[PDB]
Amino acid sequence: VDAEMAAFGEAAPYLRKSEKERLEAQTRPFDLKKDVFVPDDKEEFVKATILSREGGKVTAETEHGKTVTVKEDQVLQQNPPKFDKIEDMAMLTFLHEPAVLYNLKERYASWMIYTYSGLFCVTINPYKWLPVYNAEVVAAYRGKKRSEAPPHIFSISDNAYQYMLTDRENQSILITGESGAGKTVNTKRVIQYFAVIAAIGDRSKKEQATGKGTLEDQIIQANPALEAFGNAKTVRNDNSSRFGKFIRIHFGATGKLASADIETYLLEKSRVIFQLKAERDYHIFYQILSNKKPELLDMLLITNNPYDYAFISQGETTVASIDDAEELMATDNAFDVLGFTTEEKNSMYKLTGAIMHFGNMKFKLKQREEQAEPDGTEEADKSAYLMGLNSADLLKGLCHPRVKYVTKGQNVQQVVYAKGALAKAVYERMFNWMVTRINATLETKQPRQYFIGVLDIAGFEIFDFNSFEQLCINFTNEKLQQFFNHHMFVLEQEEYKKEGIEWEFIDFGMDLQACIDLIEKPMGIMSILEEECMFPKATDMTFKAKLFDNHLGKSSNFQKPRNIKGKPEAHFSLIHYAGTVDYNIIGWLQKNKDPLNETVVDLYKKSSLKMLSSLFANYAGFTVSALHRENLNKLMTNLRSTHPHFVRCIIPNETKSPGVIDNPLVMHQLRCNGVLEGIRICRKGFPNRILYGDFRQRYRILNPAAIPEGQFIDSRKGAEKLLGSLDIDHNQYKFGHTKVFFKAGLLGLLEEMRDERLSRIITRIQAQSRGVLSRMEFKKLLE
Amino acid sequence: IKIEFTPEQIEEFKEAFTLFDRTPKCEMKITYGQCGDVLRALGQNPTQAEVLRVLGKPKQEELNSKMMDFDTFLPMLQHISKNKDTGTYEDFVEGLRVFDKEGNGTVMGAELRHVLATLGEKLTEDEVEKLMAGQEDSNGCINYEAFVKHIMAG
Ligand SMILES: Nc1ncnc2c1ncn2[C@@H]1O[C@H](COP(=O)(O)OP(=O)(O)O)[C@@H](O)[C@H]1O
Ligand SMILES: [Mg+2]
Repeated sequence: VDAEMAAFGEAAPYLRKSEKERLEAQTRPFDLKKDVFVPDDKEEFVKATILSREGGKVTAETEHGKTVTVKEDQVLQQNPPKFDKIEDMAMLTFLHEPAVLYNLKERYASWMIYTYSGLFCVTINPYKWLPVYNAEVVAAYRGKKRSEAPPHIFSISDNAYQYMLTDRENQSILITGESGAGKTVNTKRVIQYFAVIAAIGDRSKKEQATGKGTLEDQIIQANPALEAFGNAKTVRNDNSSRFGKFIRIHFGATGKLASADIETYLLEKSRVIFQLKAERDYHIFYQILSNKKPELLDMLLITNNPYDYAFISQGETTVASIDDAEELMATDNAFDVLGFTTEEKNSMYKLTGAIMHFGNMKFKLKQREEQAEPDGTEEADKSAYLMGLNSADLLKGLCHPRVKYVTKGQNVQQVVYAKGALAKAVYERMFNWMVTRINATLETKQPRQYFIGVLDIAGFEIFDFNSFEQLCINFTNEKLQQFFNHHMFVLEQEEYKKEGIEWEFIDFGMDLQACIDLIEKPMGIMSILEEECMFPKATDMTFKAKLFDNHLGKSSNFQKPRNIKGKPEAHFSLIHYAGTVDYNIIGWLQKNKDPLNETVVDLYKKSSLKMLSSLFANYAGFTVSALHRENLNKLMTNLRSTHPHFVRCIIPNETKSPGVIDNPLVMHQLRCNGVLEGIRICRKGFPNRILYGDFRQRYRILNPAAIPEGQFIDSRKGAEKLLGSLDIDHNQYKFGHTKVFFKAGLLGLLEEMRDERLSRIITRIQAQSRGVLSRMEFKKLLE
Repeated sequence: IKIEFTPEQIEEFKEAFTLFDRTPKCEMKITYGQCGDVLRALGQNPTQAEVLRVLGKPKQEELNSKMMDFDTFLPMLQHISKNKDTGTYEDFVEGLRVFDKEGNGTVMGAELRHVLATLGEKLTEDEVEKLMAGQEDSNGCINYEAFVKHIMAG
């Protein structure tokens, strides 16, 4: 451990390797013209050493000793060993797909999980707890700029906080990635960091002030509360967030923690009543059934068996990493810290128990009839009791709903669907209420001045089956990528203006506009879904037909579903920034409308349980896409008032294996998360830029005559002379006030020319050195 | 190839050629291997690649056994003399400057020993030791640019 790393303690090797360790790992033979990257069917890309280049095809020997033949265009250059495990990838000579993949996976192999890539903080999930989040590390990140310490999430947290105080403005930390990538882990670390370092504001107790301890305590206790009702075990993650969240942490004057507010998005309602074979329902159900608080089983009139409840036992019931008993303790504790009353807590538990009994109420067809009737009443009795309703009125309302004096008729499928739709609406309204309630407690007397918004939302991912839910999240990520692209565009435009470079290009955010316009603009995909929802005679085919007639010709980003044997049914395909997605339109009209049995809803409005009547008090019937559009506009307006910071979470493999990287999976994520996108948009400008002084010190060897040896000389003129003299493309560079601006690749050539020259000069030094040895064995022969 | 040396200079090359003739028979014939040492003594500085190029790419046994007369040596000396790209003083200093990590004006002893013996047309461990005759400083610490003056005047 070097002196620069002593402050980091136990964390030091997980953050930066020692100079000794670096030089020893970097000492390997390297030929800038033989050592390359070649494509691979299984590994995406492999390192290789060239042998022959006969007839437009290169023949090379890969790592793993295999001999291959590939097209000349398909070969990519390696970055020299000097560049191994680099901290900021924007500094690499070659910035292509395998250059990014290898730098990240080589750091990961060394248990260094954080890397920069321009503005992005890239993190790969270690599946092992590393000693990098302790108080000793917090202390070592305090007040340091990004370049003053190795990559870490604490650098993002500390700099956002410092920028807020220095630049007097709001900040945002945008954390995306797939399920199991690490968003929750990093969101928690960012929030704990702010609670540890924020100044203390006015702590004097307000009139309607609820909760235990400090605002620091309360902000942190919000996560176990939201996790019980919003988190679930999925194939990808044992503790998957099934909702998107934006937490704005408000700071008064001088970084004084003032208040906090949470906004939730696209909660997976379908999970309440349905589970895939290898998945569980929300944590809360198994937390209650643990029998850690036995008074709860007695209160919800439930057994201790998940298999007795049809809504929660369709897949899995137990999790390896989760102790549900300990988790119920933590959930109940969070509610008390957050100031929820005994009534509020018991009401949430009762409404959760009621949902369980709802899925157990059976229905049968009346003899010689297509009308349903109850097949038992015990489970409906238990439900109505908990929900503060009348058993018979509930069952009558479900079988015989009243519509626009006309009493409708329901079959067994229709009632089963309606009770499930009702169970999901209660659950969603209770979750939204809980977020509203938590927001009421996260308040102090300290006036609000600035905020740091932490956004934790699923990244852009292409699945086998992509429906409405996927279009909603993919649409969100399109807008978010455009926000990254516009930010980078402004930074670049500001740099070229300052250095006086006459570069002209359209905002990099405009590159995502056509897709956004296709989704959100009038007569677009959302506008058509909303329009088709207003007609009761409409079907999935009427909607599909509208999309095709309106966009299958004048909308490029719209196209026919590229259906293939393997992947399920698709109705159309969309051209997003991260690739092409195949959408299936079945049920979108019903999903968007969310129809509820309004005869049962009127019963909910008249309930003796205060919570139930409060949740449906403002219920209206006769959209999801309209609510999503509104919430996204509100988020974007908040983000556009901030200085943003971007965190990219990468899942290394599908087996929760520490230290293992699956190359195609990591590549798919790089193509979808903005990392490669940011390289693309920067490639349009001048990605490489060197100071005149530093260029003169490195590239004078190319033509020392152009920069004559002097005690005093103007470096801009000298660099201008040297580049102009070389057999190079003189349109591949521009002159700035303090720096030379280069197009991508130009520097890869200037270094190739440099090593070709240094090898030629050493050869001439050796040939001149041979001359003095020859003249010394001649001055001895003559004398 | 056209010969451009004066008749008085042809005899000056012929007199130097005789000094290299190790034969007791005095046939005035030198080996393809000692050929370079003649060109170096004649005030020229050719590379080992340029040496093997003019001889029409000789084998390892041809350099020790195969002999050569003065009438066949002269068109080859004409080819080496026409070469002007030997590298300027600035080019030589710039090459060693790359190995000056501190940016003071001095390269460490052991580094220069390794550079000249690994990079380019490698010098023998004895060729390296013989070159560093005038040695280095107390820490060593070899003043490049001053070393360029030493090897271009010797
Ligand atoms: N930085 C990390 N250090 C150690 N383990 C981690 C880290 N990030 C993630 N994990 C592990 O991976 C799991 C999944 O990460 P999580 O934050 O829940 O993912 P996401 O929210 O992206 O679905 C965590 O519960 C933990 O077991
Ligand atoms: Mg999660």
